[PDB]
Amino acid sequence: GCNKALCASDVSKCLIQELCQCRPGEGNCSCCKECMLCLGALWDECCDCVGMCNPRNYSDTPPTSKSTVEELHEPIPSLFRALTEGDTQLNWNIVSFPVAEELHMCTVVYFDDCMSIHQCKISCESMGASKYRWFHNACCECIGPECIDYGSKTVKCMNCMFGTKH
Amino acid sequence: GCNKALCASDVSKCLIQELCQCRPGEGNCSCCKECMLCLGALWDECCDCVGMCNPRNYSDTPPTSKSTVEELHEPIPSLFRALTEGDTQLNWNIVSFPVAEELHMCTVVYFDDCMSIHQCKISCESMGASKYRWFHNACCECIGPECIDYGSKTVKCMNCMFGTKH
Repeated sequence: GCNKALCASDVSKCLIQELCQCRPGEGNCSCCKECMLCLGALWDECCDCVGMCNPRNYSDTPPTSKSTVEELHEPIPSLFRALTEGDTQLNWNIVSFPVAEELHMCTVVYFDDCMSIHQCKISCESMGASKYRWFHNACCECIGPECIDYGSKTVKCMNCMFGTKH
Repeated sequence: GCNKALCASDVSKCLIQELCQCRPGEGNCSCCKECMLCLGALWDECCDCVGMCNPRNYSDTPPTSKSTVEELHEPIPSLFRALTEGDTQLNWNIVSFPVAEELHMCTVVYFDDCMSIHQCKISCESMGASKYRWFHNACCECIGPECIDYGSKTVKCMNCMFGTKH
């Protein structure tokens, strides 16, 4: 957790001054601002040592955790509805879920085969979608005109689940 | 706009069949699903030619238009408030705006100097932030515990506005 070699010198220096005596983890941390200033440049690599921040290296960042979202210029909502409602394309997985779940209803299209971001924007753009979300596992999710936000965080698109549990 | 060389053959073929006679741009487009099927693989590169989708190359995608958003594991809201409320760090620009504007109040921290995404996550993580948004101009925006969503789309962080008008 704590990087002892980098932090042992400076981290102890604050402790002698008696800073960083307050745990943010439960309750208010009055000293938190003072503790950060005493650490200075080492706060990023040493806030764990004083308990002010989560341990540095414990989780292996799944690729799905990142997604990149852009809003398409000049959306064409009528097209998006027309291609969604009817017998959908096999390449397309269509999910409608209640709007504001991610935080009437929000409908998104999940492309099957994994694709590059630039293709994903183009494919959504050809669909008239208001927005697209690109998971860093490379799953592509077009966002319908109705949807308030960026749609579901779930990597629900078939034939590219790499980056998900089991 | 239209890529004549790729699309002239196939696009005309649908027109002879009398598909793609309906404009999505105003009103319902009944034929839109049929038009896409007739184009098939060329829909991405040729939907513009039939008017079903926006012209291919007209806008120079600003870097700020993309942003990548991840939700931090194990946020520490007390720390985020403590370092925000008081006399803020010069490196940090603190913006509070009403919550749900982007779609009580949402507070975000805009790092000054432009930084890599991995540093941006770490810097937000040391701050206890629930989430971070990284603009592809490389501006970094930590997201406060209060904020419902991913915070402001604006690239409001000082000393890295590259990717914005004028």
